Formats: sequence, structure tokens, C-alpha cells
Amino acid sequence: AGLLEGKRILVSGIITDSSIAFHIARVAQEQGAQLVLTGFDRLRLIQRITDRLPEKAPLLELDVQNDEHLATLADRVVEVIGEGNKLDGLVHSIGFMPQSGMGINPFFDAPYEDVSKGIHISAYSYASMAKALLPIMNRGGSIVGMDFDPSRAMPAYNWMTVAKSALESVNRFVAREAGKYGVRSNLVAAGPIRTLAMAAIVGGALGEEAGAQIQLLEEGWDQRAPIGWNMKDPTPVAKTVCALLSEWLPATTGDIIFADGGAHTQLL
Amino acid sequence: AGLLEGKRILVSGIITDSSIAFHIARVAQEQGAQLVLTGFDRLRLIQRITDRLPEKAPLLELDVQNDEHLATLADRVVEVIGEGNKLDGLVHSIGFMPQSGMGINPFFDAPYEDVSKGIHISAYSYASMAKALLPIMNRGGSIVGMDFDPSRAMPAYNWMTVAKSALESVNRFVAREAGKYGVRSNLVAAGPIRTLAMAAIVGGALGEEAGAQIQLLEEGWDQRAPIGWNMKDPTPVAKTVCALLSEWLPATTGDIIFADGGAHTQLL
Amino acid sequence: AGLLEGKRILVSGIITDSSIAFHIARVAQEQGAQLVLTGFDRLRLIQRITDRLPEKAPLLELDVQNDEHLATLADRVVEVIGEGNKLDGLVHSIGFMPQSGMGINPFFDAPYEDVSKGIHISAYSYASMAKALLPIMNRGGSIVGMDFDPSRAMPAYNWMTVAKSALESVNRFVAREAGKYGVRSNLVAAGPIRTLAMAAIVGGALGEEAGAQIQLLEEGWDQRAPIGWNMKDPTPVAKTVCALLSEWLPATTGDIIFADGGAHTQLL
Amino acid sequence: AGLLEGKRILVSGIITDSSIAFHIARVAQEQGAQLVLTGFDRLRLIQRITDRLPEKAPLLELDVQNDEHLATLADRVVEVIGEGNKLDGLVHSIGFMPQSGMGINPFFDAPYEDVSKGIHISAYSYASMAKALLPIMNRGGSIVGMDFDPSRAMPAYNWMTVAKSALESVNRFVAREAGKYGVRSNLVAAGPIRTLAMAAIVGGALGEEAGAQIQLLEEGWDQRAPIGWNMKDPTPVAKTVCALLSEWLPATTGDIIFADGGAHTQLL
Repeated sequence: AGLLEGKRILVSGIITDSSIAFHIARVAQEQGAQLVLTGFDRLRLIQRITDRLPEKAPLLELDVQNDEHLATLADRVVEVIGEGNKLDGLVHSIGFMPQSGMGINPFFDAPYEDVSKGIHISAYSYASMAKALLPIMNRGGSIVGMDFDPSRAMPAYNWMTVAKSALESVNRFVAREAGKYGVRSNLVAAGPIRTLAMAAIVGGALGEEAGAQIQLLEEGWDQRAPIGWNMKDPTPVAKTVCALLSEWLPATTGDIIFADGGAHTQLL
Repeated sequence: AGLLEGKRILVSGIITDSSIAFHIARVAQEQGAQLVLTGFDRLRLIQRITDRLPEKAPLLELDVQNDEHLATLADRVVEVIGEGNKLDGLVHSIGFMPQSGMGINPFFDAPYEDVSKGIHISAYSYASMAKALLPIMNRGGSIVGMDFDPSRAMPAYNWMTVAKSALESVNRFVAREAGKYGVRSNLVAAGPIRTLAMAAIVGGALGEEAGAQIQLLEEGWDQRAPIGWNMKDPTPVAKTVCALLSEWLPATTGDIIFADGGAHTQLL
Repeated sequence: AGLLEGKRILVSGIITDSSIAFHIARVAQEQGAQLVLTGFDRLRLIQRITDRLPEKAPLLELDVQNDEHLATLADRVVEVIGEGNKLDGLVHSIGFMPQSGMGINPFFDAPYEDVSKGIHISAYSYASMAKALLPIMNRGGSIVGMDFDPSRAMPAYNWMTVAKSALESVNRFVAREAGKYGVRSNLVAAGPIRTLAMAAIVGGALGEEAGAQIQLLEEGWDQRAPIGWNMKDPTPVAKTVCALLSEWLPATTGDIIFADGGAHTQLL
Repeated sequence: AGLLEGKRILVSGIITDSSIAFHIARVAQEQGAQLVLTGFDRLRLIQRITDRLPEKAPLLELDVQNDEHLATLADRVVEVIGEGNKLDGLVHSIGFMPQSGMGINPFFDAPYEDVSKGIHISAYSYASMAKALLPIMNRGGSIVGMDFDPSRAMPAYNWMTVAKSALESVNRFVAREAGKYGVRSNLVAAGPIRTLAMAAIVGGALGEEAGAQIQLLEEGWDQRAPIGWNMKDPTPVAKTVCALLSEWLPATTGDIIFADGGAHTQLL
């Protein structure tokens, strides 16, 4: 019997097998959970990736910018988990910022049209997925979103930092709504993880001043972290998400749990 | 000789004579500053209000959602302050959230179209005004924006809280850009102030559960504040903004100064 | 197989069966841990209390103000857990402030002799127990201390708040030392719990202005908490400590996990 | 007419002319304040230093660990400022930690006897000086203490960091007491300043791993600071203290104002 034995958990954000959500899903399945996965735009390709998980899982279409997708999401989840059954967990691992909003592009040069798209997908969608799925979540359930500590500004991350600040605020309000259902809402602030998306930004900064800053920024995490930080090892972050999905943190909500090696508690 | 003697300061956000920006402008003029004011959509009506300031000041049109207005703002400021002169200060006091995003309306029922408009006007515009005006600001200058502490969620303020969280993050990045010009960027987190806009929200909540919560929320500020809090007295907040516009906090930037009676430092 | 199956965990702070440490110990044993308990001054009486735990556990004398007790603690733990075995966990649940430092007594009237004793027992001892026991802790181990959020001042808690602020700082430095051993160090910031010690303070404030403030303070936790707060139910806090003692938060150190119903994330 | 024209301000902490308090005193006098200075143990030598201030000022003996000195302090201040006059400001700039508590000495090797002395002088004395002097402070007055941001641990600063965490908590409680008198209480968190005391620690770490860490730590402040940081220039910090002593931040209390170049708002 695993940490999440029999728990029904919806997991968003699986883009490649380097996605944090891929490893969250893997660990959750290793711990006995029954998953429902979401994706958009690349469904056949996503299924080829999710086939590499230890267990099978239904894959549902969800464009969080599509009101009709959100309006039918709960009904479509019930179709695959069965009449009279509800979700015990919801994992929000979708974060996106157009290219103008990150990397080597100057902070002032991101048009609001791009920033708005990023905040829609990265922050507002945490509330709209909770709105859609709380009516079919079980008392004692858990909503977990992925965060990257935006309390201090930093090179390159730029408007994605702003979107994470917005997400942290949204999480505190989602917690107020989720509490009416006996459901917790929390974020996991992870250290840097080498996803293909982040690698594309870092790679596109090679030889530029932003890339020098990014290198110093990344190297600082492992240095600051009293237990170190491995950007190529997403498993400690996935385990932390599963901790919040379990009932072992039953009095924590509206909150932020740091899975960052302790880096954010140290100046050097 | 006053605190801001001879300093040229652009002040946005004067809607009525209850606006915080009205009192910022008044105190700045009492302290010797030469002001440039901005407004949109009600220019003849705004001039009738700004006539009630102690000193005359040019009034320039600025819709922060209008790219052309922003593209010409610096040129139009130079037209009124004179060739070869620059601004010493910039006051951002524009905050707006459509009705769906505040008050008695449920948090989950605000469409993103409304939230996005509020974040554009309340948070992104802090960066786009800095982008427009830093090229004509003097070394040692000061950009100040108005904040309402969003670190903890609260009834009724809803998506405006999210917009303020975004603004705090934007301020930290504006500080990085402003530093290249020798310019500071800070926010003043004020206690609640009875503007006509906030009074309309509070008034529209009378008899509803949100209005009960708002009353308890407001009454808590004066109780928590070790020196009290008067929601009808914006002068302590205006003086604090003028402190940041002066050169008496010359090593503070990217930061948040609380003008709230100390309420946020006390639980009860 | 439980969450802490076979883990050897030292638990301090069991004074009565209302002590948080009593419930931490109970849940840890329910989850398969093998405990070593500490106490001072009332050893026969403490054994009568610890007899009421589900499983037997050795009880060792430890006055944290006694240098000789600390100098021999590791040797005495090895005597009871066996040659070649080490601890996997350390629970610090000792907090004490003389009567002058809490309750109805004015903040300014606590002599430093009393404040110093409280900070010795409540904060410095977290470092000195880590100093004594890290040499006999296993890689992947976990040190957990009990906290009460001191980020904002509050009535009655007075110098105990100051001692908790000191403890939070000590924890961040203990994490730097513990990391060299592959050991994490964290605090759990709990909501208010009706221990006999806290009840004695609250009871001694009945009819006084501090007691009125304490009542409003306590009632605010359950109100603010989106999932509520029960001061008579220490189990959610005990489960949270066990979460940190497990390996399900393996990238968290130097940190503070809130087991408070989410109260600290909400203003009202 | 200067920022503090005619204000009577007591200034503690002048050890050498590199002391932050020396520059606070100088700027305050440049701004028209009338000062009362305190010192202990080196009074003839301190007078030779305070002679180098722009204006004369009485020097009073104050060992903050001496209860009799504190019991008579208000009477002795009145003796020099005159019957019926009161103080408008109080500057606390005394910070001390025995050698075992900082620098290259291991964190775990500081005996509590040393830590306790440091916390007495660095943190508790902020409350006991407020207790002594609030009865002779004017409504609208201001108490300011010196801080060094202890929210994240760092090399070498060790137990002095713990003492500053304690001080920040004490400040929030002093604000509750000071509010009854119409008096504000705040701290200024400065960036690193090359006092003779800090230089002795840094100098004693030359060639050791702690000295390498200290160098990286110091160099990071100017790098992180969007407006830079000069450790040899205490004037920006002194001006910030004078800002809080004035009436230009009249709604700020129990709080922390950062005079650090903005370094603490940036990760890199």
C-alpha cells in the first residue's frame, strides 16, 4: 500500500518526459494513485509520452484558454472515473510565457498581449481549473500547483516571475474556495529543473549576457542549498507534490512548500 | 525650502479629490515640487478637480492601455517642462479592476477578460510608464507606485489583490531597469483609504455577507495598528510617498514601504 | 508498513498527554517508528505518561541547560539503540518562557534573566541538541522543531514570540550544519494548541484585558483558516511532523512548514 | 531649516568615527537636531571622537546591561535637556556578539553564556531603552534601531544573525508599547558597513574559508543592488535613519526599512 493508494488524481502539464508533471505522475502511480491526464494540441504525441509511465491513464483534452473545455471538464472526468466517483487530487503544472517575456528579451519590450497570455495560462488557469473540478473533488482532497519562488527578481525569468507572483496570490484565494469543500490548495516552489522549455531559453541565451547571468543564477542554487540541488533530478520535487496530495499535511492550505534544497533560506 | 523644492514630478491617478494621488500632489506642491498631471477620458472634469490643488500644473492625456499615448508621453512631458529639463519623480497611482473582480462577486466568476484589463491598468502599466519616462528622468530620481498589501488573501478585494501581487513583482524588475539610470523604484503599501471607487464597492456590499466581512476587515486595521488608522485621512500616505520622492531614502529600491499604521506587523 | 517504518526517532518535549510531543510520538509509533524519549526533573512521572503511548520506548534524562547531559547524550542514545545504529529523526518540542515573559505581565517588565532562560531552552537548545546528535544521525535523516509563527506581534505571547523568532533563525543555521551529514532541519509552525502550559496562561488571564485579547486571538485562527482550526486536536500537527520526518519532503531544509489550517495566509 | 530642526534626539552606539551612529549623529546635526549621546567604559575616549561632530552634544554613561544606569537614564537625560522638555527621537545602534558567536568560529561552538550576552546587548536592550525613555518622549516621536537582514542565514554572521532576528521581533512589541505614547518604532536594515568591529572579524578571517565566503557575501551586495552598494559610505544609511526620525513616514511603525541598495529584493 503506497502513499496515494487508490486516490484518483488529475495531472496536467505533461509535455515531455522531462516535464515535472511526468515525474509527479510517475511517483504518484508508484504510490498507488489512479491518474487522469490532460493535454492540448498534441494528443497523439502526448499519449506516446504517457505510455512510458508505469501504468495506463486516460488522457483528456484541456486547453485552459478554452471556456468550453473548462465547462465540460468535470463531466468528462466523471466519464472516465465512473458515476458516483470523485477526484482526490488535482495537479496544476502548466506554466507558459511567450518568448518576449523571458530570456534575453528586455523586460520592457514584452507587449502586454504576450504577458496576458502567459498570466492566463500560468496563473488564472489555477483558479479556473479549481472552479471546474472542486464540484467533483472529495473532502480531504488536495490541489497542488507548481511555483518558482518570485519573491525576489532575477535575470531572464522576467515576466514569468510576475506570473508566478500572481499565481501565489491566486492560490491563497483558491484555498478560501476549496476550504468550503474540505479541500486544500497549495503550491510547491521548486528549484530550477531542466525541462525542454527551460533548456530552450537557457540555450538561446548562450554567449549573451543573460546566459552568463543564468549560469550564475543556476550555480547559486546548488551552492546555497545546504543539501545541494540537482537540476537534472526532478524526483525530489515529485515526491514533495505527492506529500501534499496525501493526507500527511492535513492542516496546510493556501500555502507554499519549498522543494529547492533549502536554497531560499540561505544568502550564500 | 520644502522637501521636494524645485523637483519636477509627474503624478497620475487623480480621479476625484478623494484620490490618494490628489493628496500626494497637494503635499508635493506644499513641499515645493513642480507637477505634471495625467488623466484620461474626463480631461475637462479632471482639470476642475486639479484646479483645487494649491498650484497650477499641466494636465496631459494618458490612457495606459493606448500604445500611442505611451509612445509620445516623454515628448509631451518635455513640451511642458522645457527643452533640456527632466523629471525627478514619477507617481503611479492608477489601479482598476472591473466590477466582476471585486466586492460581492464570487472570485471564480470573474472572466479573464476582466482580470486581464485590471492587471494591464494596475500592474503592467507600472512597467510601461517607467519604460516611457526613464529616458527623461534625472539621476537620483524616484518612481513610486501605490500598493495594498496582498501577501495574505482577504474578502472582497479578490482579483485586485492578485493585481497588486503582480505589481509588487513588476516593481522589483522596474528597479533593475531604473538602476541603470540612477533611479529608484518603490511601492507604498497603504492602509485602506475611502476613495469614491472603494466606497462604491463597500456601498454595493451593504447588507451582504461581503459587506459584513469588509466592515470587520476595515475595523481590524485601526485595531491592529499600534498608532491607529484613519481611512478618511490620506495625508499620512501622501507624506510617505513624498518621503520616497525625496533623497532621504537614497539606498531603498525595488522595495515596499508600509504606510498602514503598522497594522501589517501585528496579528491583533 | 507505515510512513516511518523502522525509523529510529528521538522525541523530546513530552510533559503531559496534552503535549504536542505526546501526539507526535503516538503517530510516529502508529507509523512504525522506534522511539527514544527524553525528559527532565519528573522522570518517574513522565514514564507514567509515556506508558500510555501505543509502544514502549526508552526514556533518557536531558536537561538542555546542563552541559554534561548534552555531552553524554549521543553515547546514552547509542546505549539504548545499539552499537552501530544511528537515529533517523530528532524532534525538538521544548519551549519554555518564565511567567514574567508571557500572559498578563507587561512586555517591558520581564527581566532579562527570565528572557534569557526562555531563549536558552526554546531556541539555543535546538542548536545544542543538533550539535550533540548529528554525529549519530543517518544520511537522509530529519530534525524537526516546533514553532509558533512570530512574524507578527500579538497579545500575551510576548517574549515567547521573541524566542520563536530566534528559533527560526537558529533553524536556518542548523540546516547549514545538518546538510554536511545529509540531514534536513525544519520547523512546523502550528496553530494554537491547548496544552496544559498554554491553558495555565490563558486561565490566568481570565477577566483581564489580556484574556479578552487572547480569546479574540484564538477565535481568529479558526475563522481565518480556510479549513478551520481545532485547538483541542493536535493530530494534524503531529501528522505534519511525521511528514517531515519521512522522506516525502526530501528537498526541504532550513524551512518552516505551517500546520495552522492556512490561517497565516488569510487576513480575515 | 533642516529635516530635524529643533528635534531632541538621543543617539547611542558611537564607538569610532566609522560607527554608523557617528554618521547618523552627523547628518542629524546637519539637519538641525539637538543630540544627547550615550557611551560606556571609554567616556573620555568617546568624547574625543564626538568632538569631531559638527556640533557639541552632552555625553551620558549607559551600560545597557546595568539596571541602575537604565533606572536613572530618563532623569539624567532631563538634566541635560531641561525641565519640561522631552526627546523627539531615540537611535539604538548598539550591537555586539562575543567572538565565539561570529566569524570563523563554528556556529555550534558558541557557548550560550556568550550568545546570551550578545542577545542582551543587541536585542533586549532595544526594549529596555524604550522602557526607560518612552515616559520622556514626545507624541509624534520616533525610535529607530539598526538591523542587518537576518531572514536568510549566511556565513560568518552566525549568532549575530540570531540576535537580529530577535531584535526584529522585539521591535514589533516595542511598537505596541510606543503607540500608547504616539511614538513610532522601526528598524533600518542596512547593507554591510565597514566599521572597525566588522573589519576586525573580516580581517581575522583572511586566508580562511570563512573569509572567502565573507568576500563573496560582501561582493554580492553591490552586484545584487540595482543602485549599487558602497560598504565604505555610511551616509545613505544615516539619511534613512533621519527619514524615520522625521515626520515624513508618520504611518510606519513596528516595521523594517531597508537601506541596502535594494540588494534584498534581487536574487542576482
